Amino acid sequence: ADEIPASEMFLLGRPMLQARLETLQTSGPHYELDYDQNRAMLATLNVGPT
Amino acid sequence: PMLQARLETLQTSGPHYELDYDQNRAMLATLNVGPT
Amino acid sequence: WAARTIFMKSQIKRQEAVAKAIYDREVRSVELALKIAQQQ
Repeated sequence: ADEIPASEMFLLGRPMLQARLETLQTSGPHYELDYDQNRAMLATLNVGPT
Repeated sequence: PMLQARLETLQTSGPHYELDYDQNRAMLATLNVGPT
Repeated sequence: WAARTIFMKSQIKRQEAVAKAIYDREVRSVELALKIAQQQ
């Protein structure tokens, strides 16, 4: 229904996995919230202290 | 066919690693770069 | 009080920046997926 491990990933279908490949290829690596918070923190540190 | 494709994908895909493995590999890389 | 309001202003600006980055990334991915799906 959602995910059966990499041991089984052919069960879904060929158009299925093909669109899967193209969306992974066209979408960047998945990042978490901590990455965005750290990026904002780096930005406000790079703005310099008044 | 189900279990046969299962066998072939296990054979052709390496052992499953967790996130800790990748973090440790990155840590080893930045330790191997040496201290400036 | 002045220090506190400055701190909250900075926090709010940071949150807007994070949300803008996420929204831009999502919209770029969505448009590019549209083009790809249109191709197939």
